[PDB]
Formats: sequence, structure tokens, C-alpha cells
Amino acid sequence: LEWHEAPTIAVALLAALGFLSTLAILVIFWRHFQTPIVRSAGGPMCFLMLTLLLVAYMVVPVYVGPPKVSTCLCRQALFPLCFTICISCIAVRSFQIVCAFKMASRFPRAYSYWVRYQGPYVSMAFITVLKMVIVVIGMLAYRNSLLFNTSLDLLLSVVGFSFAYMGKELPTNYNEAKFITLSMTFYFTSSVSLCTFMSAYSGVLVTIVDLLVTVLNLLAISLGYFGPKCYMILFYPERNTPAYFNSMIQGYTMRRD
Amino acid sequence: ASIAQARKLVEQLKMEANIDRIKVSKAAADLMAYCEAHAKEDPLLTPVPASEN
Amino acid sequence: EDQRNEEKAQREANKKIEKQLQKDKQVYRATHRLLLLGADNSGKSTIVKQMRILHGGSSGIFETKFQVDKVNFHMFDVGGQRDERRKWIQCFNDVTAIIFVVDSSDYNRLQEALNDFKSIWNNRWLRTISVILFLNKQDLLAEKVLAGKSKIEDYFPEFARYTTPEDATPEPGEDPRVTRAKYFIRDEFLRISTASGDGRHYCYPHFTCAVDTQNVKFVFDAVTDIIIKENLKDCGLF
Amino acid sequence: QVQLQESGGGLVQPGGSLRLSCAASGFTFSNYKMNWVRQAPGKGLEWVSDISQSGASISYTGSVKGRFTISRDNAKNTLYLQMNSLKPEDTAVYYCARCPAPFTRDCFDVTSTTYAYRGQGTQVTVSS
Amino acid sequence: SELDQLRQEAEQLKNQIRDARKACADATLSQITNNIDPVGRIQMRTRRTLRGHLAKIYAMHWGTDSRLLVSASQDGKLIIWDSYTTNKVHAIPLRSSWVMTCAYAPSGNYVACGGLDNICSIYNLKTREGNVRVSRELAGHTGYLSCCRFLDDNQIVTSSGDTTCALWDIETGQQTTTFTGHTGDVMSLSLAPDTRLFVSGACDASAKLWDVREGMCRQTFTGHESDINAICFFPNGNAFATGSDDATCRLFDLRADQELMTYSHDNIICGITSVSFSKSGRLLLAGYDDFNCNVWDALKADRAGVLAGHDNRVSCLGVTDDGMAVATGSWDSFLKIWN
Repeated sequence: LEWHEAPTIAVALLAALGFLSTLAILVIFWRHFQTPIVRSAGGPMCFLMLTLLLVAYMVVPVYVGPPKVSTCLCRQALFPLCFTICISCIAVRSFQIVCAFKMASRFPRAYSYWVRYQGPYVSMAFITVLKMVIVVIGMLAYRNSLLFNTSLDLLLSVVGFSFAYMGKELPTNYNEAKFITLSMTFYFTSSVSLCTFMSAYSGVLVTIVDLLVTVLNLLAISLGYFGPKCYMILFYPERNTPAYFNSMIQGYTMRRD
Repeated sequence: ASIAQARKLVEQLKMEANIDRIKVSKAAADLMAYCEAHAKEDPLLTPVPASEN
Repeated sequence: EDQRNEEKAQREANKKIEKQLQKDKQVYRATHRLLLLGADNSGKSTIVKQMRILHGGSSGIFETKFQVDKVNFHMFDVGGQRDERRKWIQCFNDVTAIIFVVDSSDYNRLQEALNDFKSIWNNRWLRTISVILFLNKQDLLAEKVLAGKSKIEDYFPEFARYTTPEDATPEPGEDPRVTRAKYFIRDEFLRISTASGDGRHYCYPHFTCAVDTQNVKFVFDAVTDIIIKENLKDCGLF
Repeated sequence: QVQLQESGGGLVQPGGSLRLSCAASGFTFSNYKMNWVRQAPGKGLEWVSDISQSGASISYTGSVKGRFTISRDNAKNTLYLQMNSLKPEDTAVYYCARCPAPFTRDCFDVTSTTYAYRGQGTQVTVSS
Repeated sequence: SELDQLRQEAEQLKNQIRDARKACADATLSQITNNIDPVGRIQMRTRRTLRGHLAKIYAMHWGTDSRLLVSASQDGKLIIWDSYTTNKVHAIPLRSSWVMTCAYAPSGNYVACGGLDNICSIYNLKTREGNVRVSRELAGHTGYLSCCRFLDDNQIVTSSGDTTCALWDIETGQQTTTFTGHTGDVMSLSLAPDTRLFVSGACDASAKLWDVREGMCRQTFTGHESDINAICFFPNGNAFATGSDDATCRLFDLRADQELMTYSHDNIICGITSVSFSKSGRLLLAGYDDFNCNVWDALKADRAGVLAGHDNRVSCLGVTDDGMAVATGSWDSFLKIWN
């Protein structure tokens, strides 16, 4: 793996572009706070994923270089952690949206238990603890080790999809069906292709391919989730107003049929 | 209607007046004396030991 | 040994009381309480009667409990009190919504209704409660507008330059003057709601659909929207 | 005690002018939002105008806008109502009212048949 | 006109009363209690947090034994707490969920409640079968019930929003006496320790001292500037304190027939909902709309301490008969006990 090689510089510039985009999104969200868009996007949850994406982008050059135990440990210490936390955050937000718009009266007692036991902050902690545990038990023993992580991530994405499936008709600022489909299909195809290529390959420069796949995935679950929001809240300030949110939620709820 | 209401208000005002009025100094002295005499028996003022609730 | 038995009996009684209390809470949190407000000629009584006739249910309170699509409801109108309401209106600081009823055809007492709505909206305790605005008596308003004897501009000088909003529904067989007056009254009531609401609470105006079940549907939809927005705000997503 | 005394009412030919005053005593003037109410013969109490504590926010009824002006002076603890272009239906008893609580935007029970924070009222009559 | 003459006579009588009061005020309470050492920094702690209520708590009342207490919430319940053990003894469902007041009988045998139903319901606690059931439905008030206090097991004084108070004979369910004279909704009521007199603060910024036996207003105090929400007799019975929307507590004296001291601060602008003296009368606890209850030096008007912790507006307050603790209930359906 050389520093001066066309795939490596291409991946480095893609990662730099992702880092700049994430930093710009962070600055935009910080500047435009106490507005319905950021609160509906997740509030501090969005900031959490944004800074974690920032650190994942920053540790990208660590992946590139001579082999090292530190880089090897970081390989599964940080990027899979980024994927799992971001996808679990999106799934938790989708569950919150669906339980607020529907099933609040269909399953009343379940919602009371969920909101009384700090469910959003408990499921996330359970997810990160479980992923840390499976990661350490995996490194205790390329394809087999990553298969468990990809299965976990695919299960989380499938849960998010199955929860957002009934929310096709939900308002545009609370609907993420298109993003979920795109991200799930991209992760699935990338993981399938990578797992197929691990066995039947020369064995060299495959680190470039794996890092390229991971940075594309990071760029996906960053841009496909945050770009539309910033587009709407800079190019359409009129669309970002509490009165607009009131009217648009009302228009969804009481349809003329 | 309103005439009877005014008459009853006037009668009530007459009843309220023509009464004794102890000086403000004497009333304040009596209030202070009552507060000082019962100061030892106030659990909220003097902190009771934790043994006695 | 008596103290142990007494404490055990007290704990058992408290357990029974708490079980009954949680059973009661499971029903209380699933019941929507709506407070009906208006004037003498607003027409709250016909709304109550229609809602009781459509769904069978039910002194100093005109209480009415009914069930609409397996959802508990509780509509109460506070009659029998004095004209002063600044003290007993604080009881309904936790109701789901306030169903304010207005007589649109009564231009003489329309400013009183506007002042009452302003006082309710800007109350310190009634500052997080949405108001379902019911502009009653639309047929009488249409008759008064078409007659021409009484003009809105007589009591409201701002009606001379008023124009029908673009987002107006053209009901079939509607005179432009009638819809102009309707939407002028609706906007007059909505200006107060939008002047100081700040997103804490909303107003849901609705011209009454003659004598139809659509009013009950509008009340149900407004309550559902209020509950959805409350859930969104409690989740931190709005 | 809270006391409001009004003055200035009297006979006025149609198209005339008038000015009403409300000497307020017993409470701090600059803390309460003031009001003007009237009661035409054979009619109930009807709100006319109001004014904020600092005088920034002012509103009137439709029938008096462009004719009546409300102002307050916190130094002399008085409230004014200058009335121009009077018309015969303006014949009413004008009461100077006060919001029940200080530092409060909304005003409750201003036009109630009985209200403690209201003056005796001054009769204003318009006839040629 | 006769009305003008009557108004002039009333104004002259008010002027004479004011002149007599001014001549009677040779000093002030602050000018006299200036030499006494101030109370140290008063710090109470939440010993108990009685929980189990559904909606906002609107009233409470301690028991004579100073151990059991009753509270009324707006969800339609009357929970009786054993404050020592935090246990619940009774939970009485109510016909009308709009309840503004509750009371505990001096003997502990009955409780009373009322509200927007304009009815004072009395429940028999210690009955033969052990089940709390309504014993008398006192009706006759044309306004909401705001306060009720038991004279004894057969008499109860209730104040209502119809600008009148009343004394009820519970056995016959009839109004023995009616106390008229208020021009606004009566909001509070406090019995004298000797029970022969009581005071009531209404929404006309006036508190009137009534005679129970004769049914007449002996004295009237007009020092406030807004609706009076709370009233509490001094332990001596020769004075009382009031709370009002104008964010001031005022101590009035019966014998001097005039206001003695005001308890206000520049940074306090919210109304006062409940007041109650200490056992010795040196402290004056007062709940506020800012979710805080302030402890006031009743002799020097220095804010000794603050009882913070309630998430919603404090609405009721009460100090035990032995002064051991003070219980505050507020609108977040939580009761707290401090000492």
C-alpha cells in the first residue's frame, strides 16, 4: 500500500470532501438551532452522529500506511462503530416518529413504558454495549469476523426499514423511507461484493477496496441524511418556520380524503 | 335596587366605624411578645434534633 | 408485635390503593377532556346535543362522556357560575383542547367574542392549550349577507379593504360576498391566535357544515392532531 | 383601597368633542393594563379600548376607531380618553377599568356586571 | 338624587375610618422589632414526597394528630396520606373531578371537598363497614366552592365564588347563617383558634372578619391591590396574613384594624396562592406561582429561606398543629413535606 497511488489519493480526496461536508453541516446545524428542522431531525442525536462521523473521517488516513497493530485495531474499533451507531440512531428516530404519529393510541401502555424508562437513551446504550462486546469476542478469535458485524448492521437496517415501512404517507420532514431504502441497499450490495471479493482476489490492494467501500458507506449515511435538510433550510427559509410545521403536520393529520 | 344596596353599604360602614382601635405600637408589642414567648416551642424555627422527628 | 401487624396492614392497604390508582390512570391518560366556551347565542347546546345523539353517552357543569371510534371523550360546559371567570378558568389548564363557539351572524356581539378569544388565548395558564374554533350559524350569516340590510363594515371598518384569501374553498352555490364575510371573520379570529401563539398552541377554525356529522369528524381530527403534536414535542421532535 | 374616579362627561352636540379622565388611586399605575368600557341604555357593558402598562400597545373597537384616543400618564396616575366626532349612539356611561392582575397581557372580567376594579362611571349623552 | 347623597355619606365614613386608622398608627412593626436579632438562614429539606395523584393538586389539609393529611386533585380523587410512613389510607373517588378545596375534620372523623359542582360533599372516614362513603351533600351555593373548614363534626364554614360565605348545619344539610358583603369571588377562609371568628379574602382586594354566631362583618381590611387568594390567622388570633395576585403578603391586625407589615421583593412578580404561619408565628410561609415557596420573617419582613423543588405552581400549603413540619402541594401532582 503506497501513499502515491491513484486509488489511494482518490479515496483520500473523497474522505477530505466528506470531512468538509460534515464540518459544514455541523456549523449549519449549530448556527440554525431552536428551529423545527433540527429538533425534528433528532436534536442532540444529530450532533452526536455528526461529530462521530467527523472523527471517522479524520481517522481515515490512519487506515492508509504500513501495517500496524494500532491501525489494525482501529479498523474494527472505529468505522464499524460509526456504522452501527449512525444506523441505530436513524432507526431510533424512525421508531420515535412512527410511535408519535401512530400506535400511540393503538399501543398506549407500551408507549408509556417506553417514555417512562428513557427508551431512546436506553436502546442506544444497549446497542453500543452489545456491539462492543461482539467486536471484542470477534477479535478474540477478514470474512468470518466481518460477517457478524455485517449481519448485525443489516438486521438494524432491516428493523429501521420495517418500522419506516408504514410511514410512507408521513410528512416530508418526518419521512425517511427513500433514505432507508437507498442506504440499506447500498450497504447490502457493498458488503456482498466485499465478502465475495475477499476470497477470490490476489490479496494485495484489497485494503484499498475495503477502505473505499467503507468511505462510500460513510459518505452515503452522511450525505443522504443531512444534505436534503441543509438544502431545505438554506435555500428555503420560508419552509423552516414553526408555523409551517404546525400547518404541514395539521394538513397531514386531517386529510380531505 | 341599587338604592337598597347603597343603604346596606352605608349601614355596614357605620357598623365598622365607631369601634375601639388599640394603637399600632401596642399591637406590635403584643405580637412580638407572643412570638418571643413561644420561640422555644417552634420545631421549624429552632431545629429539633433528628431523634424527635 | 402490634406495630408489625399494623404496618403490614397499612402496606397491604397502600398496595390496594396504588393498584386502583394505576388502573384509574390507565383510563385517565386515554381520555380526552374538551372544555366548551362561548356566549349565550354561540350555540354550544346544539353541539352538545348532536355529539350526544351521534354517540350515546351521559348542575354546575354540563358534563358529557361518550366514545368515538373506541376513544374516550369528555365534553363539559361550565354553566351556573357567575360572569367572572378569571378564577375558575384556571381549573382547565390541563384540558386537551378548548372548543370555542362563535355566532358569525351576530355582528353586534362579534367584538365581544373576539375579546373573549383574546383573553382565553393570552391567559398565563391557558397558554399551552389549542383552541378548536367553531364559527356557528353559517346559514344565518349567508342570509344576513344576502339581505344587505346589515353591513359588516358598519362595525368593522377594516372590512372595506378586505379581500378573499387565495386558499379559500369555493363551496357550491356560494355568493362571493358570503365567502368574503366568512373568511373575514375567520381571519379576524386567526390574527389573535397567530399574534402570540409562538407555536405553543394552535387554532383550528371550522365553518359549520349546516347540520352534519362533519363537525364531530373535525373535532376528532383536531384532537388527534393535537395529541400527535404533543407526542412529537414530548419526544423532542417538534 | 383600589379606587377609580372618572370625569368629563356631559352634554355634547353631535359631531362634538369630549375628554375623559380616570384618577386612579390605591395601586401602582405603571403595573396594570388599563381599559375603557361603556354601557349604552338598555344594553350590556361593552369594551371600548385598552392600553398597555407603558402605553406601547393600544387597541380600540371598530365603532370608535378613528374617533377615540386612549392615553395614560404614569406620573399623575390618570388615564385619558379623548372622544372626537361623537355620534348619538355613543350615549353611554363610560367606566374606567383595570386588569385584575399586574404584569399580565390578557384582561379578564372587564365588562362583567359587577367588577371590583371599575369606577362609578360618567354619563356621556349626545343630542342636538 | 338619593344615590349621590348615599355615596357622599359612604365617602365621608371611609374618610373618618381612614383618619381614625392614621391617628391610631403611632409607629410601625418594623420600627419596633428593629432591635431583635434576625432569624438565621432557614433551610428545610424534603423528608417525604407523597406521590400517587394523577392531576394537579388543588388543596390539602393537615390532621389534628399532625400525622394524617388529606389532599384533593383535579382528576377526582381524595387521597389520605399517613405522612410518617408515606402510605395511603384512603382514596375517595369524587362525582365531579373539578375540586378546588378539601378539609379535615378536627376529630378526624370526616373530610369535606367541593369545587365547580357548587356542592360541599362530606365523607365519613371511620364508618362501621370501613368504606368511605358520602354522608351529606351540602347544596345551596350558586358559585364554585373555594374553601371549607370544619367548626366541629356538625358545623362547617364554606366560602364560594358567589361572593357569599355560609355556615352549614351538616345534620340537617341547611345554611344556618349566610355571610354577605363581598363584591367578588371569595377565595380563602381561615378560622380563628377560638372558632368564634373567621376571616375571608375575596377577589375584591378586601378581607372581612366575620362573627360566626351573629353572622355580621365586624371589620374590613383593604390594604391589598388585587384578588386575595390565601388567608391565615396568626396563632394568637389577633392578626392574620393574606396573599394576593399583586405578589405581596400583608399582615393585618384585628385590634389596630389596619395593615401592619408588607412582605414583598422587587424580583417577585408572581401571585401568591397559599399562606400559613409557623407554630409560634415567627415564620410566614407563602407559596408562589414561580414554583417556589418563600419563608418570610413575620416580624422583620426578611426572606429567611426558600422551599424549591416543585416542578409546577405551588397551590396549597399547610403547617402541622404541632409545628413539626410544613406540607406543600403543587400542580405537578406531588406533595412534599419539609422541616
